[PDB]
Amino acid sequence: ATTTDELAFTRPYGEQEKQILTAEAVEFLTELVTHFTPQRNKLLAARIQQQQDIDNGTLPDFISETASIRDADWKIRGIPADLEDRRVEITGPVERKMVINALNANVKVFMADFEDSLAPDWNKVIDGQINLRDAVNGTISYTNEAGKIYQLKPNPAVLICRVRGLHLPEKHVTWRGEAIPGSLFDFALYFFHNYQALLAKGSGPYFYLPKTQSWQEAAWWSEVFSYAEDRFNLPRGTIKATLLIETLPAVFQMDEILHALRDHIVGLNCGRWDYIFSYIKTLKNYPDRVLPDRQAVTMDKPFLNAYSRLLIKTCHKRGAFAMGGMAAFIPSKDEEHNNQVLNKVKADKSLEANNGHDGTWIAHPGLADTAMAVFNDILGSRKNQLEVMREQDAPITADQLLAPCDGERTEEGMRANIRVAVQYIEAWISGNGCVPIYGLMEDAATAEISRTSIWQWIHHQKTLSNGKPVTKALFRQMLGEEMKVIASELGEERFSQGRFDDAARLMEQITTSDELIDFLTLPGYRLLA
Ligand SMILES: [Mg+2]
Ligand SMILES: [Mg+2]
Ligand SMILES: [Mg+2]
Repeated sequence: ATTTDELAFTRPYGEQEKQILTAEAVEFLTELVTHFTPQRNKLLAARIQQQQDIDNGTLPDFISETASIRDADWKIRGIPADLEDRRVEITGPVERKMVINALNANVKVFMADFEDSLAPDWNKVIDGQINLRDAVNGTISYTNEAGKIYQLKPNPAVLICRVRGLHLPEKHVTWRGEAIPGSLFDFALYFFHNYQALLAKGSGPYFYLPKTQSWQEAAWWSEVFSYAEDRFNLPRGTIKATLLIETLPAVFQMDEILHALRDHIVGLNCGRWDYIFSYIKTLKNYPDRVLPDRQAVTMDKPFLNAYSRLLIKTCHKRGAFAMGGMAAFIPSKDEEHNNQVLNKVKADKSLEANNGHDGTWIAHPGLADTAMAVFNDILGSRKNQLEVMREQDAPITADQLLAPCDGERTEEGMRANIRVAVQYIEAWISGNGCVPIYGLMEDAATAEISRTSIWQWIHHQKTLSNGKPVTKALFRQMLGEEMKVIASELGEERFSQGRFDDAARLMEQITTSDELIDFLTLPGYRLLA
């Protein structure tokens, strides 16, 4: 095999590739790939070993050797002016109309997503980069078939780019015969095309980093960012990242993550679905760590409330933001029909604000004014809650963070998990990873927790609350039955013309396997061109 330091591209270039994959952009991407891919692969190997140690009976806990970091005073390098107020952020796909609508919403920040809300088709990833460049430059516009034009209002929301996680390949670009990291592809191109214009207008190149498991992964990101800064003669800490704590391993390393990325990091985030998905994956071999219906595993449960409070305390100790989670409801256009949903949003966001979160997430612009009002009321004239130290909280321990919550494993819950996961997967394999299902805007994490919970019940031979043993056979029977329910709900035309056969097959494959696969997106990606 050759010692090549060049990339290969599997797709022929059209107009879009000529815009994004310029000679200079590809030279920069190539440098990042050759400099950082070997270490990325070693990090993925380290994950395998850490998980083996947990499987073999040693539960996660804080790191003893780094006690000196945790018990010293220090803060992050800094937060730029336009990231000092992030009370509401909207998340969404990098599709052109969606980008315009999100930037125009009454929010502080739009997180444009190449990760869980994107089915990463090559054309969609390239189009996404084209759209974000046009958005940064202020020119992005879209005219629909009815002749309505969509353009940016004055003073759009601040833009932040979420990259693919460390496990994901970008299969259309290879180095030494192997797919390059999608993380590097997404980072390199958004950074390269936009850093100059972002900085000139008083903003900067900002990223969201998903699914981190360790401080060493954060250190890798800081090396990538420092390389990019140095390459274009930017001061250290020009690139700013917000990092989701949405894996169980990461909740024990938040302070070390903040330290390893201290030049670049400006906040951490709580979430629900990726985190409990990870809880199950991480504790997959523990018979006493079986979670009940994921629908019942709510943020107020002791282990999740401990996670929230620890994240807030840790972030604020270091002068970093502590972001709350997602309200994914799709409200009616008629306000008279939204009372129940908006009351739920108000209750949930009030809980977060009262706990000390600096901001929170929505998926739909119709929730912006409600979410903003909750934070406006509790913040008063404050921009954020960085001064909320939670010093009165007792220590939070691993036992508390690991304690499975009360609840039932129900047939209704299991069937609902099947319907939601299958409908998500059907949309994803058709190219849409941000999917309205039963009034919620769902991303991949919803399908992940749904299939992983069922896997856990099968693996540990658990009964449902009605006494039925959960088995592969029971799941297969229920799958067939719920496919008929989906068909009735959507109608013959939508169902027959859809990709539900293929979605059910993938769901069956990922749920009934003896081994718990890490991510459904890996086998799913094989179905994309
Ligand atoms: Mg070099
Ligand atoms: Mg450094
Ligand atoms: Mg997530």
